[PDB]
Amino acid sequence: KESGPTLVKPTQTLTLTCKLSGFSVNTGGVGVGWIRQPPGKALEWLALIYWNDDKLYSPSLKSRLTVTKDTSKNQVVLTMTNMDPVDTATYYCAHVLVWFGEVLPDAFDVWGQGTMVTV
Amino acid sequence: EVQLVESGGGVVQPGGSLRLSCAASGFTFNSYGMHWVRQAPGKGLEWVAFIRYDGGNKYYADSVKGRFTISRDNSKNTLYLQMKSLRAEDTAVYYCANLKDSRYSGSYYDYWGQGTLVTVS
Amino acid sequence: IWMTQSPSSLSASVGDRVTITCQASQDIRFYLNWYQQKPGKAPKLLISDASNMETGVPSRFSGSGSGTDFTFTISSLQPEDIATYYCQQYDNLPFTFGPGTKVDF
Amino acid sequence: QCVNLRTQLPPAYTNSFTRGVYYPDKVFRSSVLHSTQDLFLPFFSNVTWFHAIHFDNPVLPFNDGVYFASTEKSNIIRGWIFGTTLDSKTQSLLIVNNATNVVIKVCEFQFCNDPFLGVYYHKNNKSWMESEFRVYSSANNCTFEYVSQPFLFKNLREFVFKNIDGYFKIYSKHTPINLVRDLPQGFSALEPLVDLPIGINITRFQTLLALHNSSSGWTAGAAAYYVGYLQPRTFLLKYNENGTITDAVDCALDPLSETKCTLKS
Amino acid sequence: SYELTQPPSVSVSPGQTASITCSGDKLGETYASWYQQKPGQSPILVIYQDNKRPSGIPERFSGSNSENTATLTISGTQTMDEADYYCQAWDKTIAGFGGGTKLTV
Ligand SMILES: *[C@@H]1O[C@H](CO)[C@@H](O[C@@H]2O[C@H](CO)[C@@H](O[C@@H]3O[C@H](CO)[C@@H](O)[C@H](O)[C@@H]3O)[C@H](O)[C@H]2NC(C)=O)[C@H](O)[C@H]1NC(C)=O
Ligand SMILES: *[C@@H]1O[C@H](CO)[C@@H](O[C@@H]2O[C@H](CO)[C@@H](O)[C@H](O)[C@H]2NC(C)=O)[C@H](O)[C@H]1NC(C)=O
Ligand SMILES: *[C@@H]1O[C@H](CO)[C@@H](O[C@@H]2O[C@H](CO)[C@@H](O)[C@H](O)[C@H]2NC(C)=O)[C@H](O)[C@H]1NC(C)=O
Ligand SMILES: *[C@@H]1O[C@H](CO)[C@@H](O)[C@H](O)[C@H]1NC(C)=O
Ligand SMILES: *[C@@H]1O[C@H](CO)[C@@H](O)[C@H](O)[C@H]1NC(C)=O
Ligand SMILES: *[C@@H]1O[C@H](CO)[C@@H](O)[C@H](O)[C@H]1NC(C)=O
Ligand SMILES: *[C@@H]1O[C@H](CO)[C@@H](O)[C@H](O)[C@H]1NC(C)=O
Ligand SMILES: *[C@@H]1O[C@H](CO)[C@@H](O)[C@H](O)[C@H]1NC(C)=O
Repeated sequence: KESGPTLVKPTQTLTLTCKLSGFSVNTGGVGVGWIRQPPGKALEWLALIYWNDDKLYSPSLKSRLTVTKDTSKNQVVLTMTNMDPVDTATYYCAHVLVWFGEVLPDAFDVWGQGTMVTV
Repeated sequence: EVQLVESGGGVVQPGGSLRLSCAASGFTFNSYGMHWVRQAPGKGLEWVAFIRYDGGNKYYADSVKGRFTISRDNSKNTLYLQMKSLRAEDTAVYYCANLKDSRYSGSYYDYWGQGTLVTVS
Repeated sequence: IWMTQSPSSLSASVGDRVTITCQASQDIRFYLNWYQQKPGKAPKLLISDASNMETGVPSRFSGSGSGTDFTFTISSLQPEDIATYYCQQYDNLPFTFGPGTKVDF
Repeated sequence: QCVNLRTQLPPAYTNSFTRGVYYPDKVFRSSVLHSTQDLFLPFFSNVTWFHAIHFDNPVLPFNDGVYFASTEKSNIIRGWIFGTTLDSKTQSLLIVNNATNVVIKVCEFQFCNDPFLGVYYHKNNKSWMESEFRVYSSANNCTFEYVSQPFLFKNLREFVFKNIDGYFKIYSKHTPINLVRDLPQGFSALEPLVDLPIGINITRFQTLLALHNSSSGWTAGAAAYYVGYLQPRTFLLKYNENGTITDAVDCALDPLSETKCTLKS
Repeated sequence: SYELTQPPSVSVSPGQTASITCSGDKLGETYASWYQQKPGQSPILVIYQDNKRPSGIPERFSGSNSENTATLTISGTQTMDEADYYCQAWDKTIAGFGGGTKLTV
């Protein structure tokens, strides 16, 4: 369940929080990813965080993205900096399935509801 | 593939002695304890002696205790039974065996030899 | 620990149900083996730990019991099942075998 | 849950050389020759060499303690089962590693005829994911539970399993090896890993592997392991300046070793 | 991101079989997945690892991945299935999504 600010100015930093349930964020095999979807557009991957604190980011946005997790509240926090008007989108969080041999990503199965962000 | 072969049988006189042996192959002999069991003609099975895998602790049946000695050599995979002061009552076919035993031996498999006849006359 | 079996002998035809009783003078929980011996051959193990069937043993064979009273059963006697059956305890050393029950045709 | 799955081959043997030595206690010592009597793997003993995949994984005796070693990089070996009748009649000890942790339980387990863990592989051969747990059909009457971090050139892993006065003690060491199919000739002592206050009898044990389902049936990579047994022997342990054991003498090996132990050389 | 190409739409009548495809350069070398999305709602995973359904997903869904083309199939397409379907795949841990196919029922 995504929550946070809905309206920000250009060149501002936005922080969004995903509240998870049914599992703990500290449980092995667990991961959480963030995806955005501009109005009328396809899904765009932002970043993901694994239970082992490892992280991956989309190269085109990595420089403006930070992902951390709260191990006490079972919450994941996404921060995006210097947002432009073109970054207006609905933000989603979802559970990330991961391979164990080599740490490769698989699929996003459990999704939130989506929070609309206007810059 | 698993074999146990007894030898050293024959005919002896009362008060005499006889050394029996059993050659083991096809399995990890030095990991298992071993038993001797005898069966007289027309009779049922009787347990004789048991030795642990390391050749340390030894156990005997009351009927042979003080007369028989059990031993083994793990470098040759050979089990031995040394019998002294043999009596007419000791006439029987002697088997070497690895009996299935979840308390003392820890054996999950049950193996038997062929049997060698010892006669006292 | 003294062992005994009953009956000392029995006879039955093919398809008959055969039961053999084994008793111990002491409580040996579930640490008893059942063996089948045919003339001229070494004994073969059929059942261990009172009721655990060995691999390769036909499903017609079964057994149960604990403490001082154990039972061995053949649900449908076959012509190849004519043998002497023994019970053996391995709860405490020295180990012993029972008298042996002879099953005829 | 359980799957019915076996050809047995005659055993192979290897030379243990001077391996299987471990720290007898937790007391720090340095620059000293210390004589101790404990259960150790006898020097130059014959160790049984098993090949899980030529397929069977036989139940072995525990005797008075077990030395276990393996050289595999595929993470096929996951754990061990220790107990007596290995069924619902008695309590059994189940030690199993998985993707992130190790779980140790003592329960009246009703184990499968040929227990294992199921996995499957990625499109490539460098990645895998868990499928199903197929070790036992049921478990009840649980008395002990413990959870911690995983226990598991080539990677050589060595373990020692002891059961004294109800305490199940595990020692371990992990080193690199540059041999194809043998044990290394050198010296390295094993360190304490975990001490479990369980209080049960162990007479037999079995190794648990992770198998995958192929078109030819359930199988695995070329997993293999070595099994030896401990004996009550006297060892002279050499502690260096930093308190690490760098050598040892088996006082029961021969007259020469007896002389060395007597003269503390 | 990883390149994924989809047709803009598929048009079927209710009760008919829908065929929604997605292509790429390395698609057949990896695992494909499919999502079902409606306006104002999050996407739902319907197929993962080429042909596996998540629990709760109707048996109407099936699929495959060959010749670098992934396909989602809906048997007996319902009006409730009128949604935009997306393909997803990874390339060396880099994500990517297709344009999205509008399914009209
Ligand atoms: C590898 O082994 C670990 C350790 O056993 C597994 O983690 C454990 O998973 C179980 C579920 O199968 C968790 O139990 C559940 O906990 C929740 C707490 O919210 C409770 O509500 C449920 O009713 C149930 O009791 C257990 O807590 C968890 N333990 C730890 C330390 O995380 C793990 O799933 C196994 N597999 C993998 C891939 O890691
Ligand atoms: C380990 O096993 C080997 C055999 O594979 C043993 O070597 C044999 O020992 C006997 C008895 O001394 C000799 O008669 C043979 O000639 C030896 N064979 C070979 C090839 O050397 C060895 O002694 C065993 N070691 C231990 C500790 O049991
Ligand atoms: C675990 O094994 C020990 C043997 O090492 C068992 O102790 C024996 O129990 C029997 C039955 O009460 C006694 O007659 C023996 O004298 C005991 N031997 C010793 C050395 O104490 C113990 O009972 C076993 N535990 C369980 C649960 O079976
Ligand atoms: C395995 O075969 C035995 C019969 O020998 C049967 O009783 C058992 O249920 C089977 N187990 C499985 C998992 O098929
Ligand atoms: C994986 O192994 C199979 C052989 O079983 C081989 O055909 C395939 O090309 C290998 N794939 C990779 C990425 O190594
Ligand atoms: C073990 O659990 C069973 C229930 O499955 C119960 O009937 C039995 O009494 C329990 N035994 C012990 C020693 O707890
Ligand atoms: C294993 O593979 C065989 C052959 O495809 C299949 O019949 C069997 O059901 C599979 N077993 C499992 C648990 O997937
Ligand atoms: C002890 O450790 C130091 C490093 O702190 C190392 O330089 C020295 O060689 C070590 N001594 C021995 C005997 O290993």
